[PDB]
Amino acid sequence: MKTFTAKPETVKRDWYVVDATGKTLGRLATELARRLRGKHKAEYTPHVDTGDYIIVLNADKVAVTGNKRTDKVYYHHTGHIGGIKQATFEEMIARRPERVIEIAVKGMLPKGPLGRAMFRKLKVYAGNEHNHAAQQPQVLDI
Amino acid sequence: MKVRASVKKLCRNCKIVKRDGVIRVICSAEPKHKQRQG
Amino acid sequence: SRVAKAPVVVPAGVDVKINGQVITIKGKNGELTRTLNDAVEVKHADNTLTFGPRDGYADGWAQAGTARALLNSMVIGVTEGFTKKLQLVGVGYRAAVKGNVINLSLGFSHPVDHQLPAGITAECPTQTEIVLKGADKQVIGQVAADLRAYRRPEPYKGKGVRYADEVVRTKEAKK
Amino acid sequence: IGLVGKKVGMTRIFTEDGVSIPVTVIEVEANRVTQVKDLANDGYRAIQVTTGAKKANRVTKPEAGHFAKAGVEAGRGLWEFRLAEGEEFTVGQSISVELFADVKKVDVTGTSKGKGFAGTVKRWNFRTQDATHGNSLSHRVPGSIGQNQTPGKVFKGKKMAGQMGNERVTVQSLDVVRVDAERNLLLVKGAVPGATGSDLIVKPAVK
RNA sequence: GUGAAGAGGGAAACAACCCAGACCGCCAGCUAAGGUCCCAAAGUCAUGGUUAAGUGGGAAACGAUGUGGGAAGGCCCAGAC
RNA sequence: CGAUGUCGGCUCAUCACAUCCUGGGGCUGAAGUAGGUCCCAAGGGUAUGGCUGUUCGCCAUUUAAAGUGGUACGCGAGCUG
RNA sequence: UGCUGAAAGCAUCUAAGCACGAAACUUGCCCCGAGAUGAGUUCUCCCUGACCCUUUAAGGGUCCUGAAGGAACGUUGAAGA
Ligand SMILES: [Mg+2]
Ligand SMILES: [Mg+2]
Ligand SMILES: [Mg+2]
Ligand SMILES: [Mg+2]
Ligand SMILES: [Mg+2]
Ligand SMILES: [Mg+2]
Ligand SMILES: [Mg+2]
Ligand SMILES: [Mg+2]
Ligand SMILES: [Mg+2]
Ligand SMILES: [Mg+2]
Ligand SMILES: [Mg+2]
Ligand SMILES: [Mg+2]
Ligand SMILES: [Mg+2]
Ligand SMILES: [Mg+2]
Ligand SMILES: [Mg+2]
Ligand SMILES: [Mg+2]
Ligand SMILES: [Mg+2]
Ligand SMILES: [Mg+2]
Ligand SMILES: [Mg+2]
Ligand SMILES: [Mg+2]
Ligand SMILES: [Mg+2]
Ligand SMILES: [Mg+2]
Ligand SMILES: [Mg+2]
Ligand SMILES: [Mg+2]
Ligand SMILES: [Mg+2]
Ligand SMILES: [Mg+2]
Ligand SMILES: [Mg+2]
Ligand SMILES: [Mg+2]
Ligand SMILES: [Mg+2]
Ligand SMILES: [Mg+2]
Ligand SMILES: [Mg+2]
Ligand SMILES: [Mg+2]
Ligand SMILES: [Mg+2]
Ligand SMILES: [Mg+2]
Ligand SMILES: [Mg+2]
Ligand SMILES: [Mg+2]
Ligand SMILES: [Mg+2]
Ligand SMILES: [Zn+2]
Repeated sequence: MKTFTAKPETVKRDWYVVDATGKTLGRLATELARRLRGKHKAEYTPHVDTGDYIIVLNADKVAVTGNKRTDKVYYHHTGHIGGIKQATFEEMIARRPERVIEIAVKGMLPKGPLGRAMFRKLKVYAGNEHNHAAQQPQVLDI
Repeated sequence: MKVRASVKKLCRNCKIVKRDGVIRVICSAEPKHKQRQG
Repeated sequence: SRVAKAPVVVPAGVDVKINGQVITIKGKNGELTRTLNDAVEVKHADNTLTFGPRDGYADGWAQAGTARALLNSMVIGVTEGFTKKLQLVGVGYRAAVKGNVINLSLGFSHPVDHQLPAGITAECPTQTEIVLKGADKQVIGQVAADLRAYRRPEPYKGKGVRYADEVVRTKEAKK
Repeated sequence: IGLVGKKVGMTRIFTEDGVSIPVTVIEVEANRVTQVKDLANDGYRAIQVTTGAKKANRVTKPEAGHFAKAGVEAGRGLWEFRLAEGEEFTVGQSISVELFADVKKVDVTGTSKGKGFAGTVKRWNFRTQDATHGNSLSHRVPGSIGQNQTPGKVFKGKKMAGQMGNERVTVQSLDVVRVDAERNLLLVKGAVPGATGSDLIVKPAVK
C-alpha cells in the first residue's frame, strides 16, 4: 500500500507570528526553515509544501553574537565585470533590514520551485505592526 | 615606526602593548624605537 | 581588583542616585552621569560607594577597577573641577575666547575657530595661554587634545599648541 | 521646482562689452498645476504640471476627465516635480516664468536628438585601423571584444554598436541670461538637449 | 591492495584514498566507513573543560605580560612589587 | 598530431596589488624646498617620436606619472604578415 | 592619531566608553528601472442586458449589446534597418 501523500488541494495552512527582538539569527532562521518546510507536521511529503505562513515582526533587532555585527560581511555580484558589491551586517541593516532574515532563510531553504514557494510563504517586517491581523495569526515561541 | 615582523624591546623605556590584535612597541623617549608586528 | 578594593569617599554636597546600571551624581559644579558596565555591582555604603563584580562573568576585576576610577574622577570633578592649561609657543601664535569659541590664530590662512562643547568653560589671560575648567575629565582632555592636534608641537623649535603639563623634547636643527 | 519649456531656437546675445553669448530660447508658458501629492494621500511631496493645449478631439476621456476634475484647461502632457520642503502649491495655481527671477544657474533635461543605429566610431568614440597598409574589410569595425577562452564570454557592458541618443539627457549648470516676462522666454547660455520643438524640463541648479 | 576487469555508501563534486564485493524481486529489520542545527536520513543529547581567533575552515623561521594547567622556585605580616 | 594557428604592430580591453602619479599617514642622519624609507589605499590617470621584424633597449623631448604582472607570453571565425 | 581608563595601586589609544581620520566602500550628481512574478503606489474613464442546459461551476451554449479605448488604414516626422 502506497502510504499517505498530502494533496495540495486539501492541506490546510496556519498563520504564525514570530517575535525577533534579540533571537540569534542562525537558530531563529533554522527554526523558521523547519516550520516552513513543514517538518512539524505529520502529513509531511517532500514534493508538497505543507508549510506555514510566518510573520517575523521586528526583524532588525535580531541580535548576533561574536564580533559579527562588524565582521560578518555579505556579498552579491551585480552581473557586470567589476561588480562585486559587499556590505557588512550593520551596513546591510542600515540599507534594508529585512534582507538579513530573508537571505538567511533563502540559504537554509531548498532550492528551485518548491524552495522558492516555501520562501514566498515567509514575509518579514522591520516593525512591531503588521497588516495581516485579518488572518488570525497565532504567536509562536521559536 | 618600523613595521617589523618580530618586535623586540631595545631599551628600558620601551613597552610592549597589544592594540587591535597586533603587537606594538611604544617608547617614551626615542621615536625610532616605535615598532609594530605587521 | 587592586584599585577596585579601596572604595571612594563621597563627601557632603554631592548627591548620588544609583539608577540601576546607570549612576548619576549631582552637586555644585554641575552633574555627571555614567552608564556602568553590566558586569559590575556598585553599592552605596552610606558614605562610600563600594564595588564588586556581578558574577556569571570572568571580566570582573578589570571592569570593577574601571568603575571605581570613573566614580573617583566623577566625584573629583563634581566637588572640585579640573583646570587644564595649553600654551602657544612660536611667532605671534595667539588665542582668544568668545564665550564658547576659541578663536585661535596659528598661522593658518583660514581662521581656526573651534566650538567648545557644553560642560566646558575657558579663559585666556595671557594671549599665548589658555586655561580651561571643566567637570567631565574625558571631555576636557578631549578638547585639550583637539587644541594640541590643531598644531602638534614640532621637534625643531617647540612651536605649536604645547601642553603646559607635558613638556616635549626638541631635536637640534643640525646640518 | 522647475518649469516645462519648449526649445525654440538658438541665437546670440550681445552685451555692451562686445562679447557673444550662445543663447538658447526656451519659451515657457504658464505651467498649470493639476494634482498636488502629499505623504498621507500618495507617498511623497510632489506636484504635477502641464503646458500647451491639445485638440479636444485628440485628448482621450481619461486625460480629459483628469484635467477637468483637476480644474485647469486641457493641456498637452504631464510632468511631475518633487517639492523641497517649504513649498505648498495650490491645485489651481499656474506657475509663471518669473520663478527664475533670482537664480543664476539652471539644469536642463530633455530628449537628445536620436542619431540612428550609430556604430562604435560614431557612438563610443573608438578609433579605426588603417585605410591602406594591407587592411582588408576592417576599416571601421570594432575589433577584439574579449580574451581567449578565459573569460569565454563578452563581459557585460561591453561597448558596442547600438542606438545613439533619443534618450533623456541632462546638462547641469547653464547660466540663465535673461527672463522675459513679456514674451514668456527663458534665455539660457549654451547647448541644451533637443531639437527645435523639444520639451525641456528646466530645474534650478543643484551643484 | 585497489582500479584495470567492480557496482554501492563516505571524502560536496573526485578510476587507485575509507567501509564494501551487485543472482532477481519486497513501500521489512540490524549495521560498517562517515555522521545527527537547516539544505540532507539521524542528539539544538548528557558530563567536565579549552578557545575569542570565525581558530575550527591552507602554512614556516621567529616574535609576544593572549589565556588555561603543572612543578620547581626567590623576596615577603620583623613589610614584599 | 581524424590539427588546439606559435613573435611583434594596430583596435578593443578587463582584472590583481607586490603603487608610477594623485589621497592619508609614522620614522628620518627631516630647518624650508627637494627627499629617503615604511604602513593603508586600485576611484581615476599612466607620452610622442629616431633606429630596428621586435617585446626589450639606447636616445631626443615632454609629463603630475610615463606602474609591475596576468588574461592561450589576451585578442588573426577582428586586422596585418 | 588620540581623551578617559583598569586587569597590572604605576603605566597604557582598549578589554568597558568616546572623538578624529583617505580620491578607497554607502550615499550625494547623471541614466536605465514594477517581467521588482516580492509583478508596487495614486489619479482618471467606461461597461448596471436576456435567457437555455446538465455533473452545478471560478461550467458550457444562444439572442441583444460592442462602451472606455486599442488595433488597422492614410498624410508623415529634427523617430527610424
Ligand atoms: Mg585602529
Ligand atoms: Mg609585514
Ligand atoms: Mg533620425
Ligand atoms: Mg589611428
Ligand atoms: Mg581578402
Ligand atoms: Mg578597403
Ligand atoms: Mg578565438
Ligand atoms: Mg564557464
Ligand atoms: Mg568502486
Ligand atoms: Mg560512491
Ligand atoms: Mg575532497
Ligand atoms: Mg556522492
Ligand atoms: Mg556476489
Ligand atoms: Mg559509529
Ligand atoms: Mg540538493
Ligand atoms: Mg532531519
Ligand atoms: Mg546539547
Ligand atoms: Mg599559524
Ligand atoms: Mg616599594
Ligand atoms: Mg597537436
Ligand atoms: Mg576533431
Ligand atoms: Mg597595499
Ligand atoms: Mg617617510
Ligand atoms: Mg585594477
Ligand atoms: Mg574596486
Ligand atoms: Mg600581458
Ligand atoms: Mg606565461
Ligand atoms: Mg598571445
Ligand atoms: Mg618559451
Ligand atoms: Mg597576433
Ligand atoms: Mg579567435
Ligand atoms: Mg614574411
Ligand atoms: Mg592616558
Ligand atoms: Mg591609570
Ligand atoms: Mg568616526
Ligand atoms: Mg578629486
Ligand atoms: Mg568615494
Ligand atoms: Zn625606546
